[PDB]
Amino acid sequence: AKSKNHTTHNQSRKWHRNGIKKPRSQRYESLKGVDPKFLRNMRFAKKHNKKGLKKMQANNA
RNA sequence: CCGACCCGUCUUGAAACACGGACCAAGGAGUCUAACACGUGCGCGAGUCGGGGGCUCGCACGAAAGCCGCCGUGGCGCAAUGAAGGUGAAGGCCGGCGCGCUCGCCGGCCGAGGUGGGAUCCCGAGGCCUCUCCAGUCCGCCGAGGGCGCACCACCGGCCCGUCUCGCCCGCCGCGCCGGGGAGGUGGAGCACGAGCGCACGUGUUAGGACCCGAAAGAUGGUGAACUAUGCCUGGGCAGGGCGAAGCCAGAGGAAACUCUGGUGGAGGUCCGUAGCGGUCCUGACGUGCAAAUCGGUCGUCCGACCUGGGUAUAGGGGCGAAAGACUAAUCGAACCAUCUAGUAGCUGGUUCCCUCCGAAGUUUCCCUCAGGAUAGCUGGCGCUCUCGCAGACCCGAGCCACGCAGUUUUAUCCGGUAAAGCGAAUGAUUAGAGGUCUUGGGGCCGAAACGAUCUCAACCUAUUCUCAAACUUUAAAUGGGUAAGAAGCCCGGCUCGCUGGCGUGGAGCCGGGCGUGGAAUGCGAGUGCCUAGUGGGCCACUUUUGGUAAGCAGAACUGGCGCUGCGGGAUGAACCGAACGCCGGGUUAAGGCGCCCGAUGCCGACGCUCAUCAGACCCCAGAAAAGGUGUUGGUUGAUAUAGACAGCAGGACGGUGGCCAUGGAAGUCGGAAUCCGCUAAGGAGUGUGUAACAACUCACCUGCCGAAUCAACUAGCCCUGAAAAUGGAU
RNA sequence: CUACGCCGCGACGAGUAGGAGGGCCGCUGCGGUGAGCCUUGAAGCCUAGGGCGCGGGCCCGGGUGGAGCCGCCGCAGGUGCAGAUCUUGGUGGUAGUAGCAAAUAUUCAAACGAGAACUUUGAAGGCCGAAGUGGAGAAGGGUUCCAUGUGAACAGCAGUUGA
RNA sequence: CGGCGGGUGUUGACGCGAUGUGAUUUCUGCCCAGUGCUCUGAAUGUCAAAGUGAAGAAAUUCAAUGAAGCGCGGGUAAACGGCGGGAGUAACUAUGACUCUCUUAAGGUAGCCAAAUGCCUCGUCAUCUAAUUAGUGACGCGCAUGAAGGAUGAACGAGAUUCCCACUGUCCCUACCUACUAUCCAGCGAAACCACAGCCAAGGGAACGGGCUUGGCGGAAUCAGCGGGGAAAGAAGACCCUG
RNA sequence: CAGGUGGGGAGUUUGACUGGGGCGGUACACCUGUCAAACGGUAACGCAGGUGUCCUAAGGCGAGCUCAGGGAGGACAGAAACCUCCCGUGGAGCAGAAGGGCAAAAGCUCGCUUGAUCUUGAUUUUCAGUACGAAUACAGACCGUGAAAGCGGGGCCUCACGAUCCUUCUGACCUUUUGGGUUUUAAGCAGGAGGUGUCAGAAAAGUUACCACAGGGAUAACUGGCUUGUGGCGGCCAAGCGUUCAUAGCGACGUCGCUUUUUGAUCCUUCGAUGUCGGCUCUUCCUAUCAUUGUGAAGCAGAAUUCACCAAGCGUUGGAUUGUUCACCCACUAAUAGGGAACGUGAGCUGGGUUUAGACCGUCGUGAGACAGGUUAGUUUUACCCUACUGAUGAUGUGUUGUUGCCAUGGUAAUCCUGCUCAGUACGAGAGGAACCGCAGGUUCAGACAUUUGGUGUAUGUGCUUGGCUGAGGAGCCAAUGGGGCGAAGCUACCAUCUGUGGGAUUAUGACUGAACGCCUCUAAGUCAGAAUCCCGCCCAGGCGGAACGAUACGGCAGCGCCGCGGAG
RNA sequence: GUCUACGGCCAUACCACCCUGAACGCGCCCGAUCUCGUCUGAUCUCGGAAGCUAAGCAGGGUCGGGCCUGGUUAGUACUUGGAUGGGAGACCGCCUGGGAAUACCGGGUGCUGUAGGCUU
Ligand SMILES: [Mg+2]
Ligand SMILES: [Mg+2]
Ligand SMILES: [Mg+2]
Ligand SMILES: [Mg+2]
Ligand SMILES: [Mg+2]
Ligand SMILES: [Mg+2]
Ligand SMILES: [Mg+2]
Ligand SMILES: [Mg+2]
Ligand SMILES: [Mg+2]
Ligand SMILES: [Mg+2]
Ligand SMILES: [Mg+2]
Ligand SMILES: [Mg+2]
Ligand SMILES: [Mg+2]
Ligand SMILES: [Mg+2]
Ligand SMILES: [Mg+2]
Ligand SMILES: [Mg+2]
Ligand SMILES: [Mg+2]
Ligand SMILES: [Mg+2]
Ligand SMILES: [Mg+2]
Ligand SMILES: [Mg+2]
Ligand SMILES: [Mg+2]
Ligand SMILES: [Mg+2]
Ligand SMILES: [Mg+2]
Ligand SMILES: [Mg+2]
Ligand SMILES: [Mg+2]
Ligand SMILES: [Mg+2]
Ligand SMILES: [Mg+2]
Ligand SMILES: [Mg+2]
Ligand SMILES: [Mg+2]
Ligand SMILES: [Mg+2]
Ligand SMILES: [Mg+2]
Ligand SMILES: [Mg+2]
Ligand SMILES: [Mg+2]
Ligand SMILES: [Mg+2]
Ligand SMILES: [Mg+2]
Ligand SMILES: [Mg+2]
Ligand SMILES: [Mg+2]
Ligand SMILES: [Mg+2]
Ligand SMILES: [Mg+2]
Ligand SMILES: [Mg+2]
Ligand SMILES: [Mg+2]
Ligand SMILES: [Mg+2]
Ligand SMILES: [Mg+2]
Ligand SMILES: [Mg+2]
Ligand SMILES: [Mg+2]
Ligand SMILES: [Mg+2]
Ligand SMILES: [Mg+2]
Ligand SMILES: [Mg+2]
Ligand SMILES: [Mg+2]
Ligand SMILES: [Mg+2]
Ligand SMILES: [Mg+2]
Ligand SMILES: [Mg+2]
Ligand SMILES: [Mg+2]
Ligand SMILES: [Mg+2]
Ligand SMILES: [Mg+2]
Ligand SMILES: [Mg+2]
Ligand SMILES: [Mg+2]
Ligand SMILES: [Mg+2]
Ligand SMILES: [Mg+2]
Ligand SMILES: [Mg+2]
Ligand SMILES: [Mg+2]
Ligand SMILES: [Mg+2]
Ligand SMILES: [Mg+2]
Ligand SMILES: [Mg+2]
Ligand SMILES: [Mg+2]
Ligand SMILES: [Mg+2]
Ligand SMILES: [Mg+2]
Ligand SMILES: [Mg+2]
Ligand SMILES: [Mg+2]
Ligand SMILES: [Mg+2]
Ligand SMILES: [Mg+2]
Ligand SMILES: [Mg+2]
Ligand SMILES: [Mg+2]
Ligand SMILES: [Mg+2]
Ligand SMILES: [Mg+2]
Ligand SMILES: [Mg+2]
Ligand SMILES: [Mg+2]
Ligand SMILES: [Mg+2]
Ligand SMILES: [Mg+2]
Ligand SMILES: [Mg+2]
Ligand SMILES: [Mg+2]
Ligand SMILES: [Mg+2]
Ligand SMILES: [Mg+2]
Ligand SMILES: [Mg+2]
Ligand SMILES: [Mg+2]
Ligand SMILES: [Mg+2]
Ligand SMILES: [Mg+2]
Ligand SMILES: [Mg+2]
Ligand SMILES: [Mg+2]
Ligand SMILES: [Mg+2]
Ligand SMILES: [Mg+2]
Repeated sequence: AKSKNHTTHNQSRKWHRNGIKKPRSQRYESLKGVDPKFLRNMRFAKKHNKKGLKKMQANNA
């Protein structure tokens, strides 16, 4: 009739059998969720980043 | 000799007083079809596939195999997106004019962009050679650095379809409520130089009998009234007695009315009681029977609603019922037969060869969910992407030493409100005095009179005081949780922006360049994908912990274990202690032991404690408390004593005063208070016994004998009392 | 050096539910193959016989048997049993046991016969006691009726008797 | 199922059909609010299809009209059923003849009772006995009696109960006898049941062992009994829960 | 065809959790504090509570103020009316439960308003990292307020809520409406609403004792096990009672235990079944002893009684009522003690009760039906197996066989009362009133026995007798023992009769001597007495235990014993 | 050495009382025509400059309260890990590491940024 209601016994062992892996950190974290206004200006900056290539190459030279 | 409980099964737990199993032989349970998904093998490959048809002596095989190609119709793939109308996946650079106006017409190129990683490949300064050198003949190896970068991953851009917001243009045989564009967000199972198709095999899920066996039921169509129930037809049957209804006859008594008496008669759902029919009690017999309802005795009725044969009628959700849900062929709260039907089952039982490797869960969320599923977790299988190097034919390295990871520490840096602590800190609770001056405190001895007064109790205030808190708190641990400890870092410049803006401002992005002592310890090779079974009843122990008197109770946290696990020890034992396991030999241990059972103390083991007429004897653990002991052993504190202890024996133990008041006597001793002095060595105006009260004993106080240590109160070891249960018995 | 082979070094080995691999483990049938085996003896069965393998299992000897069978490479299954109050068949212990006890009752002699408690005849003693244990029918049975013969089985002992 | 089909019905209210109660005797009280049943529509509320009218191009929409039924209103309790409270009130208290009220409608009349109906209860009182949770009689604010069923009343009953006489082996308290068994023999010859089996104490253990541990111990093969055990057999518990 | 009626009939349903289920409750969807063990998470029908709403302002801005309370003043005015000053860290208020938060605030009073509006995404919370709900940060419009910075897309924060399908409304000069076109209609796209509270969301009343099936010891009713609140029985302290005096006998306030003979709590075993109350019968065990034996104490003069010790050997009864266990009464008694053994005991019985099916009453229910309410009637099966036990043969071994024996071991048995005498004695003022020895008998029990008395009697012994039968007499028989009187033997009855037993060590206890502790002391060493107990005797059986003794195989080849170390094996 | 305006940290800064304040400043102060608000020019707003440090403010003082920081409390309480340690239990001791809080007793009583003044 009545049964055990809840337990976390053995759960920690189950969690550590395959290890509790941290999230896979890597370069270039995603841009989703960032402020839309700042994001659209960043897109504009990237689009127009091509112009001034001659100036950048002359300065580098 | 040692070890050894009976297997299977469900179960937290089986040798179980849990179920199945007397024995043996043969049979006996995950199959086939279809549809999916993924993996693997094969062929072809932007294709692929003839499976349906046809052609080929119509045929032993051959119902096969071979071929078709204007039989590829068609299926699947090659294009997506939208409800739909419909629409429908190529960018980059280099130039001139419009204003190179976030840009329109073209040119000329290349043909899916870029960043960071990236196996492999390429170049490579410099090194390696011999009998030797100044000077080159040719190829092999190592090699710092640099380059092109597969697949794949992360990110940023771009393209297609839907849908919003904004805004300016363009096109025309239809100038329109027409058509087409652009920018910025956002929705898509998309594009971004295809990977599919067919066949085979495996695994998983599913629909089908669906691993095998199993309901109570439901439906369709039939067979039964030979038993019984009831109606009808036509037959048969029921000793002997008792009571004595109406009708009738006679006699008697009566003034009459009429009454009485004796016969006769033979009624009755009448009585006793055969046969018949039934079936009360013995709760008799029997109870694997004579019998799937019988037998013995005892019983009910026995002229009637009586018993009975045969013939008939009523048939299943129907009949029939003097009614019990009774009876309807040993079947009735819905007969029997066949079929649908191998009905369904979240439930029970079973489920067939060996070895090897890996190896669980009883938890999360949802469910008319609680004996079940889905889901995540735990498992297995298949891989794939990388890292370290592999070394020298034998021999022989010639600061600096892998991508990365972690149930760990260290170094910094945060987080917390438990334990503890606190209440002369807040909020609640709570004890006691003290000191104060006001009051709707009671009031308060003589004060109405100005309580002339000021004594007391309250409340209040002040400074203290005792005790507390899971749902209080100033303070505040231990254990714990997060982050960081570099090349994705640090530092220099430069470019872009429509965001931001006093500003060469801020911020973000991008492009070059330089920095390597690789910036704690320790250990370890990592990353990533697909498919996936079983499980989803748990239980136990230390510690924390809630409810409960408690529980071998119920409920949580942490870790470990049992389940799933054998072995050594605990005599015995799922969980305790040690330790985890291939088959063996030698050595040594753990926990635990070493009188004998029974391996080992058969040591000239050490020091003590302890006697029990219920001794004691080892984690869990299998039994005990308060309170006692002049049993004994230690210890603590105090006290006395050669100015003579303690104990024994022997002396004294006096006056006021028979002290005050209680009285009926209380003289030291029933009592209420007081609590002295003189003689002293000592004497209490009294320790108890005692008396009516006295008296008499005796103490507390001194003295004599005795000559050396003694007394008291505690304390904690072992032992004893406390300590009573049922078959005879358990270190 | 059967490269699906051979060799070397190091570490490791518990296991239910469950997953996977290997099987020169086993059964049946099909395509190949063994110039396979076999009446000078196949399958099957039995065996204090000899062995191999961790094991599933297998080979060989002896006996019996009397006509078919197996190895290897592939293929395909109605392919492996201790259980299911399993299905069918057979067999034990129980066990020479329970039992052959309702309705009073048999005895003597003889015959037949291998054989007599049970048959038949005779003599006794009893019972049913006319609402019968008597004599005849209906339903139902279907040859049980009646003679002769047999002594297998049946008549829960026997039988010379019998439905 | 169906036919103007069929049963009652070869019938006709002294008859068929449907109910309740249950001979005789004696009574059968109050309640029509509820639920039923039934009766008249009295304007009258609601109320389908069809039909009618309007709008519309039509589909369609709207409106009017209003069958039965329900609703409204009467009757009905030998229809189902129900028959409680509260306030005041008599010259001892106490009760309430009397007067009012509330829920609905009426408040349990006549009778009967610790009854086969009463919990408390083994009620209280009388009787019966030495002793009575029994019996009878009586009382009655009766948990929760009661009138087509109440209260009686002869006869009857394989109905339930109590007492008395007689009678007895029911008992004190058992014994003996008979028949058939059982028993033994000749013949014949099953079945149930069966993991293996079968001596105990304690321990631990699924918390009551035949097996295990520690002890006690253990001597072929059997016969007649016996009913302590085998948590004996018989049946997949019928109680309880779940599905 | 339409409407009404329609359990006459059909089909179906009649939640879940749950210290069994039902009744109760909601721990079923949520929120606060605690539990919770200082990150987060964490359970029980854990604790204290709350929720299914309310608000055009209680939403949004801005401005200005300060709240609760207290002190001191002021006509009525007082503890509370209003006015003024001062103190006032919030001790108030913020809609509600609680917690957090808040002072020129988030509170109060005003002014203006509608950001409680139109949109796309992201994120947090529960989480599977699904949804809903709620929430956070942005972005794009359109606004409100303020001088402005700013703030606002509901409420200071933590809760206040809801899928598919369907319906309804709103929006796009939107899409489709099937050969084309127009118009109604319908379908669609996007967003609100109508709701599932069992709150991830079926459309749902009972009863069954006439019942059924698949199961469950996952789960109750009876045993057992853990526990011991409750029940029962004890202990410690001693305020008091006891004329006096705590403790002869008691024991308040407290406090420590034991028992499993009560009742609970739990749910470990059993649901392919462990027969469930009581009585009857019978055995054994416990002691917490009612009586009896031996004792100690007293508020013990005697008698009677009370308390305690060793102690379970022995006994603990006959009846009325009731099914009863209990209970109560009558009567006897030495006493009429309490318990266990699967609440001992159903293949031992009985079946009164509970607890099937029939039936009546009362109450409940519309009804079927229900009722730890009453009443009545209601099938009690099997042993032949194994062991246990009771008896009965046997078996091992001594060469065979017999007689006579011993005793290991096991069992074990006696009990209680009355009368006389002691003795009208001790004691006592008196009334009353014992005991030891001895004697005579009983009760219960045991073991026998049959002379006597009684019972039986099928000696089928002998008379009598009924009905029938053999022709009658005589003699008999049949009637399941025809009936009846008397009856031998045998068996048998407290229904007759006989018999029933000694010692030892000791317990409790009282003592001796005697230290410890120059005293005392039953104790420490050493001694004594001492009992229904214990052991043995007497009595019953006689070991896989012995002893002594006897006889030990032919009238025929036939066996055996002793002697020999005699031999060969 | 100070002040003013705006501040940062937010008591070492707060609170109670007393003393001192030169120069600027900050204030008190005067008034209501305008701006603007009131029951009230008290507040708010505005226009001023006779007087004053009386107050605010600043500095100082108090065996001051508080606050801040040390000591003591105390290696105490508590606690990680361990034992076949003790005890009938309740609980306690030890090993291994960590380690508080009152009461009581000391010291301290704002630091500072920007901009602008005064102080011989
Ligand atoms: Mg569970
Ligand atoms: Mg099972
Ligand atoms: Mg279980
Ligand atoms: Mg088992
Ligand atoms: Mg058991
Ligand atoms: Mg079972
Ligand atoms: Mg069986
Ligand atoms: Mg079987
Ligand atoms: Mg072909
Ligand atoms: Mg085509
Ligand atoms: Mg790349
Ligand atoms: Mg992208
Ligand atoms: Mg799948
Ligand atoms: Mg099947
Ligand atoms: Mg159905
Ligand atoms: Mg018939
Ligand atoms: Mg008659
Ligand atoms: Mg009669
Ligand atoms: Mg019977
Ligand atoms: Mg019935
Ligand atoms: Mg079936
Ligand atoms: Mg649901
Ligand atoms: Mg199960
Ligand atoms: Mg907390
Ligand atoms: Mg605390
Ligand atoms: Mg406090
Ligand atoms: Mg638990
Ligand atoms: Mg398991
Ligand atoms: Mg494991
Ligand atoms: Mg193990
Ligand atoms: Mg062991
Ligand atoms: Mg042990
Ligand atoms: Mg070894
Ligand atoms: Mg040992
Ligand atoms: Mg040894
Ligand atoms: Mg003791
Ligand atoms: Mg293994
Ligand atoms: Mg098969
Ligand atoms: Mg087989
Ligand atoms: Mg078999
Ligand atoms: Mg026999
Ligand atoms: Mg017999
Ligand atoms: Mg006769
Ligand atoms: Mg005849
Ligand atoms: Mg014949
Ligand atoms: Mg025969
Ligand atoms: Mg009638
Ligand atoms: Mg009408
Ligand atoms: Mg009327
Ligand atoms: Mg009345
Ligand atoms: Mg009554
Ligand atoms: Mg009665
Ligand atoms: Mg009686
Ligand atoms: Mg009466
Ligand atoms: Mg009436
Ligand atoms: Mg035993
Ligand atoms: Mg079952
Ligand atoms: Mg069943
Ligand atoms: Mg129905
Ligand atoms: Mg924690
Ligand atoms: Mg926490
Ligand atoms: Mg404000
Ligand atoms: Mg906005
Ligand atoms: Mg739900
Ligand atoms: Mg259980
Ligand atoms: Mg108690
Ligand atoms: Mg007194
Ligand atoms: Mg449990
Ligand atoms: Mg049974
Ligand atoms: Mg069983
Ligand atoms: Mg039994
Ligand atoms: Mg005793
Ligand atoms: Mg019993
Ligand atoms: Mg029995
Ligand atoms: Mg029985
Ligand atoms: Mg009965
Ligand atoms: Mg009944
Ligand atoms: Mg009867
Ligand atoms: Mg026999
Ligand atoms: Mg003896
Ligand atoms: Mg005796
Ligand atoms: Mg005669
Ligand atoms: Mg004669
Ligand atoms: Mg005759
Ligand atoms: Mg006769
Ligand atoms: Mg006689
Ligand atoms: Mg006698
Ligand atoms: Mg003594
Ligand atoms: Mg002596
Ligand atoms: Mg100070
Ligand atoms: Mg420590």
